[PDB]
Amino acid sequence: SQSNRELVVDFLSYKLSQKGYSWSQFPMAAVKQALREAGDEFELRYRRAASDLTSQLHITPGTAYQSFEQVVNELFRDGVNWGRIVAFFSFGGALCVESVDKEMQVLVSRIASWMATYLNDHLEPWIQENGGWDTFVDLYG
Repeated sequence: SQSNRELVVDFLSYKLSQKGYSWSQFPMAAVKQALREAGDEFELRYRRAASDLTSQLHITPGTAYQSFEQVVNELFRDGVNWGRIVAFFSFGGALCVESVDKEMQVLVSRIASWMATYLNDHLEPWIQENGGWDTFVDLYG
């Protein structure tokens, strides 16, 4: 999915805009907006993270996909559900914001790619089995 890709960029742009940073490096609309409020709702409710997750990752430009993958896997240690996909997306957002705080802005489009790879590979199967983003919208939107 180029579609999945678009979700990722839209989510991460939203978070970057929201938190006072640039987003320059860059039904659908209903999915997008539902995911936008879902992360906000998950971040307010938690403040839990990222945790030793971003902690666990300490991203640099020498970081490769596989390390990202290894960390994000801890989220899905009990398999997938809608909440953990919310957290996966909020996770990506936090990692973009840290990247920019460390003056590592190049990473932002990289992190976006990883997220889209990880999504399309490990998450799309479960998502498709449980009703697609339609259901995500029935439950969140």
